Amino acid sequence: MDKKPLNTLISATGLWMSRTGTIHKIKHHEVSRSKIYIEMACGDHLVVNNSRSSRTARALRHHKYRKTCKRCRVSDEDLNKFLTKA
RNA sequence: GGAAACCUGAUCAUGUAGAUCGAAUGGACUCUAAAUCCGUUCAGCCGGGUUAGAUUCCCGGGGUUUCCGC
Ligand SMILES: [Zn+2]
Repeated sequence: MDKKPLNTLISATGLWMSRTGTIHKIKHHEVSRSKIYIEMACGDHLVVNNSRSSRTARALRHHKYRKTCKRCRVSDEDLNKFLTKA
């Protein structure tokens, strides 16, 4: 499993995973320089580094999650898309 | 010029989903206050190796500190 920058990982899945292991659905994301600006379906906005070595990058290279965000309304199809990356 | 240690909100830790703090935000409560609490969110400086799996081990870059040297 090659270690790519975070924007590649969310570009492939369309999903975000928070520090609590919660999956959110990405509504918008945009890169600027080394930052990513992200807007979830549930309304949360966040600004992170576009690192290939971050904690959330490690989570997105793996296939586990603790819970899905209710307000994001993640479909079983998208969740399954995340679980079967390989 | 050379050696060692460490790494970007803070302190610490770390091969099988790191932690605590702090901050942003929503709510509860409240008197549409303060205080308090709860939910949500925020991480590995960069570029590679190795690995089933790495912020974590190895190499390199950059930076900081300490130490050695014309
Ligand atoms: Zn959400």
